[PDB]
Amino acid sequence: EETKPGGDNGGEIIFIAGTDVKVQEMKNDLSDIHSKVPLDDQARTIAGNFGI
Amino acid sequence: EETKPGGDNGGEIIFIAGTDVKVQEMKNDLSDIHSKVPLDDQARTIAGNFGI
Amino acid sequence: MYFFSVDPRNGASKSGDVCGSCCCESISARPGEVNGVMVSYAAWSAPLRGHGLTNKTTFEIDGVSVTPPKVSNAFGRTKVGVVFEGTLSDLFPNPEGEQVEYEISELNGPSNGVVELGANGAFTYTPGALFTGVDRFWFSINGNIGEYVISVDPTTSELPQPPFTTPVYVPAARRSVDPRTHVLKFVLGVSPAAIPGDVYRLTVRQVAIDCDGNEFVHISCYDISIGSCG
Amino acid sequence: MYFFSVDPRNGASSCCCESISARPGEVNGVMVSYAAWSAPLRGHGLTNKTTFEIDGVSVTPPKVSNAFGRTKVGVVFEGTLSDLFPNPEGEQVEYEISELNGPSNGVVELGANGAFTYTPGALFTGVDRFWFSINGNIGEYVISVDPTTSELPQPPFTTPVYVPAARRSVDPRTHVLKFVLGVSPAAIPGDVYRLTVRQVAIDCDGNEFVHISCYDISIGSCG
Amino acid sequence: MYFFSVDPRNGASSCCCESISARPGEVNGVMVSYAAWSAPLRGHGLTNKTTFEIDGVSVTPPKVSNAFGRTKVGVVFEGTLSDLFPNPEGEQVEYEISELNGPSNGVVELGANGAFTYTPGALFTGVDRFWFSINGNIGEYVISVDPTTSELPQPPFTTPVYVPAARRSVDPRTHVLKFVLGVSPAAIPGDVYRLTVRQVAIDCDGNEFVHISCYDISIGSCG
Amino acid sequence: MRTADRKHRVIVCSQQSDVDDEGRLLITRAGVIQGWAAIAPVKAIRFSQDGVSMQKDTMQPTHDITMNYNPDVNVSVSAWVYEHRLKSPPRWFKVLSVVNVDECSRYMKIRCRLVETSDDVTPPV
Amino acid sequence: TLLPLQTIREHAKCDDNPRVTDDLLKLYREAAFEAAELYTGLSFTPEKTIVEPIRLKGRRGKIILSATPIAGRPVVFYGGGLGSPLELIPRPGSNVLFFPYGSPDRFQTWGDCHTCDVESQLMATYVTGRRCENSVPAGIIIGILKLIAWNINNPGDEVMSVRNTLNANAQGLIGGTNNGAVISGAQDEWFRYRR
Amino acid sequence: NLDTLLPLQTIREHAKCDDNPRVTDDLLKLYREAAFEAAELYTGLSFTPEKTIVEPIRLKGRRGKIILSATPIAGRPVVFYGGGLGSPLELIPRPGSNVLFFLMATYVTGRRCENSVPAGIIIGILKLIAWNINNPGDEVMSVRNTLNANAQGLIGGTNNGAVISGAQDEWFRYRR
Amino acid sequence: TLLPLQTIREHAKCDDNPRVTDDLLKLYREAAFEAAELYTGLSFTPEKTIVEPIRLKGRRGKIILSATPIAGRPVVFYGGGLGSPLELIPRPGSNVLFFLMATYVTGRRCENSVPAGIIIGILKLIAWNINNPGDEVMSVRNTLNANAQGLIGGTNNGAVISGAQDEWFRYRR
Amino acid sequence: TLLPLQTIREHAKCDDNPRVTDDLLKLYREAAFEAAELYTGLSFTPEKTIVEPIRLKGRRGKIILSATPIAGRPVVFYGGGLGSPLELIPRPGSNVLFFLMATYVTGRRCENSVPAGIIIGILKLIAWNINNPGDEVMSVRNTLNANAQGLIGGTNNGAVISGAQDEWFRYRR
Repeated sequence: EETKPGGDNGGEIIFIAGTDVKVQEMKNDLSDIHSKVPLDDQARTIAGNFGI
Repeated sequence: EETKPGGDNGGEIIFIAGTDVKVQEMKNDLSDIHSKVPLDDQARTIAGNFGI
Repeated sequence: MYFFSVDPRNGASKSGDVCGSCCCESISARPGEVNGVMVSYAAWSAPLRGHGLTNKTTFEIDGVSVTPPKVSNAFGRTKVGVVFEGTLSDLFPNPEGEQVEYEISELNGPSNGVVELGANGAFTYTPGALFTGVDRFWFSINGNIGEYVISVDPTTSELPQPPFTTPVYVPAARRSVDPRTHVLKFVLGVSPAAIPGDVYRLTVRQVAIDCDGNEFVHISCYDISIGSCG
Repeated sequence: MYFFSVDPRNGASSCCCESISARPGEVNGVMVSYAAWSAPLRGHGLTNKTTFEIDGVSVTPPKVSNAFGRTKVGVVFEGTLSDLFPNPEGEQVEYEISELNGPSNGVVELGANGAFTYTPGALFTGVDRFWFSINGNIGEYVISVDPTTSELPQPPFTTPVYVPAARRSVDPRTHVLKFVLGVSPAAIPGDVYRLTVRQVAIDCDGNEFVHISCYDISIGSCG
Repeated sequence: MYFFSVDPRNGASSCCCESISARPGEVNGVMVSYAAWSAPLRGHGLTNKTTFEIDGVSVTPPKVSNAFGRTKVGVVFEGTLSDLFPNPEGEQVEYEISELNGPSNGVVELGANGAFTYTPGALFTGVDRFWFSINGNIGEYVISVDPTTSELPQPPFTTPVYVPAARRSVDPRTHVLKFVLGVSPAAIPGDVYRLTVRQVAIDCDGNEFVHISCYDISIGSCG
Repeated sequence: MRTADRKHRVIVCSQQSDVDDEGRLLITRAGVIQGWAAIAPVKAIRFSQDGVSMQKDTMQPTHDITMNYNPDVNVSVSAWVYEHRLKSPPRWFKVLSVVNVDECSRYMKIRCRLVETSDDVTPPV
Repeated sequence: TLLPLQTIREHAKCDDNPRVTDDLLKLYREAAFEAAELYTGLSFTPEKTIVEPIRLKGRRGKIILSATPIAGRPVVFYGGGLGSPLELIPRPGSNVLFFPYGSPDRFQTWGDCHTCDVESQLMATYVTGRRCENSVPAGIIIGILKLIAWNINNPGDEVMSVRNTLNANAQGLIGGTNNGAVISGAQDEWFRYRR
Repeated sequence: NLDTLLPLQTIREHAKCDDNPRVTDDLLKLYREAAFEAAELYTGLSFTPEKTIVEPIRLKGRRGKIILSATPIAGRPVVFYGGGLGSPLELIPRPGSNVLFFLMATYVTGRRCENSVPAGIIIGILKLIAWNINNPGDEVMSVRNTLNANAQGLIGGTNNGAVISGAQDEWFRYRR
Repeated sequence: TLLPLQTIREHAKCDDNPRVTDDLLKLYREAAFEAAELYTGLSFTPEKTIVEPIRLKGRRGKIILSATPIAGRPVVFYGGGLGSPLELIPRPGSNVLFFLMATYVTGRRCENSVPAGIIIGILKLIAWNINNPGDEVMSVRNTLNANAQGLIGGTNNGAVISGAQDEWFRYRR
Repeated sequence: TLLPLQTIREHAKCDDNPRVTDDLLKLYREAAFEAAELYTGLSFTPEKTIVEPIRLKGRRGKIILSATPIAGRPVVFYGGGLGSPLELIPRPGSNVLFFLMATYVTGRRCENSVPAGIIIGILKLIAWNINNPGDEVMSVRNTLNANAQGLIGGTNNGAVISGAQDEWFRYRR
């Protein structure tokens, strides 16, 4: 925890003596929450029906 | 849970001391629910028949 | 509040949930309490498609164990506003020789007056001013509880004689029925003079009605057990 | 607390009555479980209509007699204790008053020769007792303080072995009878009394089922 | 603060009454949640028609008696403290005025031998109490100062365990009953009292649904 | 042995003898220990239709019984083992020797012999 | 009366070679009847009463009763913007119901500085249990008998472990399924009466 | 009623327990009437088949899927009616196939008649009752062996008390 | 009253060996009831009262109680911007509530409980600890091994290799 | 007073056969008791008091106490731009607080009421040590992959390859 921007040893390596700790980086894509493709199509339909 | 936007520790790491928990990130594509390819063809067909 | 699902009269599924010991359902009551009981005729009247239930319920109370009371009850009479005096020593004919611990419970005292317990079976009932009606209070002569009823007359002629409310009773008109969901509700009152240990039997005759106006009658019973401490 | 399981009246599994030991002065409790007899009679369990009777089979009549006194409220009471012990042989009368069984609402100061003065409790009316021991033999002296108006009635000179008037109880849920067994301090060791219980159950429709049993109360000392 | 969830009387879920511990001198508060019983009885909720009663199942009557006095405003009051403790035996008397239960609008110059004087506060009219202690026996001495015209009434000599006149409140929105339970500084440890509560409900039309429960107050020292 | 092998209810008995006044002897067998134990046979049995086993050497053990050790009890040369069953006749075992299993002081291994098995044996007092 | 002790013994071979006595046999039966008919979906634990504040869950108001009332007794709801109490009859088997979005009243208290007028939360009362019904369809009795047979000779000091996964667990650990009634053959005989 | 179509002597002679007093008649009866059903609901063909079954058929698709639950015995003209069908169309079905394509229909089902009982009971129920009488669920087993160490988790996933014998497999082959 | 010493000694078949006295058996019986209400959470703890400040959680104020006060006794809150106290009756079984100090009471030991489901796992756990200490890590059917690579592991640990842990899961969620 | 030697000789099955003298068992018991204290975090020696300057961490001042005071004693802060000292009632079980010197009380174990846990696992740890002088290898395998250097594996540790770890884990958060 003590490596965040504005920390004691930020940006330095983490050294662990024994007991291999296991880190896995979570993706958290979150770039298709609104489902871009099946959203603009409905926008187009309820717009074209109004004649725009 | 308490890492959502607006929690105690949002964006900070999760430390688990033993008993390895197993997360797997679901895709939830949901970007082809209306089947854009076999939808616009029918839109074109029911349009071309009307002469437009 | 008690709840009971009545048997549907289908020739099956009459076990439901029953640890069989008797026929009539069980109801536990404590002397002095006034509760409300619910019964759901949905299982029996819904297949009989018609106008649902009607407000023609009929109750009856009969005791299978009485253990007659020790102290008798009594009646008192006096006009409006005038102080009443009475004796409480004749109401306990005792077989053995023993003192008489007269007591007046503050929970079952009068409602429109006050009572001053004397030294030996005497009490003063000063009815509330500008009040006319009937009023009671429940004494306790050495553990045996009884009621003493007093009627204050509006100085014109007299008032009638009330019927000395029973140990267990169902009020005159405090029931109702919702034909939209087939549920009957009523009140179950137990006077403070009931003896713990006795058991009374309550029979309910509920009658439905068809689409045209004929009758579908239904009979069931319950065993109310007067037990102390709930 | 004594716990007796009654016989199930099924026609299957020294004396007849069970044994109950007692010590003069104790007020114990006895529990009886009628489950083995009233459970097959599926109904509404037990009812509060029990009935007791006490009768002796070996009494050893007492050497000392009892006495009854009377006085009003606030007024000091005086009495003697010499005509209470008719001695067959000629010996001395060593009077005594046990502090375990003294009075309850007063105090007693024993004289030099069978004399006592019971100053009643200030502002108290009713009845009081205390137990003397004339040469080992124990008897009771009852005093009734009257509330100065007319009089008070006469108490019944409590027996060696007794059952309280209204302290019995039954639990229809678990078929258990509870009653108390008190023994007077005047009970002589070695005596044997007999208690007979008539407990009545009830069927589902209100009829009656009667059951009778007996217990032999053996009055001993040191438990 | 105590809390009791009462049984809802549905034929469903050692002694009968619940347990309430108390310490001599305390004034505590109790909460009861009638929600489980009155919520199915859909009406206008609860009504402020609760009734209390205190009974004693173990008293150990008090050794020292209480007393009462009177004096005019501004005027000093003297009195005795020896004729209130009738002692059975002959021994010494160590009178003491407990500082924690002294007067509230004056001071008391406790003499050496059951004597004292009470100077009421300047320009004060009302009642004032203080709890003496003779050989460990605790009793109250009530003094009512008069506003020099005629008199004030005679207070009722507060009981060992009591519920105040009007400090109760019932929330009909959450079906919760609250009251105060004050225990006199004259309560004797080991005694047991019994408080019965009769709470009345109401329907939509204006009828009553009564409900009764009990509690066993056990006055114990050191909480 | 897993504690589920002990599936027999036994009564370890010590016998006392006293002379009958008419001229006989009488052996009284009283229980001292009762618990869960496991038996295992190591030799066949000749039955002799009254129950009594017809073993000739009368010193070769036929059954081996394992029980929980107990350091204060001293299983003698005059100890018996009364084993009772549910719908079979009880058994009278006479001990011949003990084994302190691996000297771990956890289980006793008692080499015993089957004396008799019939519905008319004298239970211990 | 439903499962005889002699039948249990004759199934589990405890006959003239008697293991732990009838007291533990009847305790094992009382626990096998809280394991079976609690696994398949039935229920027990007679009359009991629960007062419970209910919390709004969902836009249309899913309400999860944390004690699954009996089958049809009206659970009464009150408080929480609800001026007058209302009953709700639940569906048997599950505890998920719906708060009727049609509201009967809203007794709000706009304006207050002693409580800052936030809310008194929604509360409810109900009962759970059953009078008495215990049922054991012939065919689901074999799993109960097998569980008893297993628990007679598996007291809990002997190591038994069947593997569920094939690779490993995570660490140098001996797999694991050590439950009972599954290494006993009861789960796969009660599955036939499970949806 | 489970007594005339499979006598207890048959079980005792198959499982060779005629001299076992530890298996009483009531225990063997419980096993027998728990077995018949054990597999009967599973895929027990339709043991006790003869039974007039009603069915609220629900239409699907253009070809009118009228898929059934238990085909009439062979070609019994099941009467079709109700659910928008006045005329009681007694149409003879396809033997052995319930998913038909033309609502309500009642039909006497079951090739019981002359006590059909072809295979599945005769083999599977005997094998399973034998397994249940001589193999209670208390210890895991192995192939023709009492236990294999294997130094890891036991393989006793099914061989504990499940249907390992060819009983359920004959049930398979008859459902087929 | 929950576990009589006669049942455990007759279940574990350990009554004729003085190596297991009543005191050591009591320490065992206390170790199987503190782990039954801690893996399944039925609170076999007596009445305790916790004074505990609550800290805000989120925009709508999640409040998690660190000691789960009974089922429905109203926990009172005060301080931290709250000018006047207010009560709150929590979830039975869980402590996740929604909106600084707080005060509440925890603790069972009342009209006793623990149905047959838990007692089986409890007796199974004690049957383990009496004759399976931390030495001689075992293998199949309580045997040993000579595995050239290593050993099998996780065998001599309690309540997991036998009974309780999976005999208690039926009361979880 | 927490654990008598008689409990060791009765649980570890060495009452009849000693297998070890008494002072070595005393050294063993101290070893097993000095191992659980620092593995679980919970302090020990009847109470303690630590004076500890706290260092700011974060923009809102996340402050973790290196000794997790008991449950509710107000910790005092002073110095380092903090003009006037002020109290702070901390989290029980955790030490993460939010806002330089500090002084407070430690020693969760003020009384002697270690409920059931640490006693049992230590009994398992001792039973492991009584017969394990370090002569046999007694190593158990770890995660599947055989180490590339090709040893016999790792994790051959007292109080770890026994039940101790699985025992006092229901307290470690």
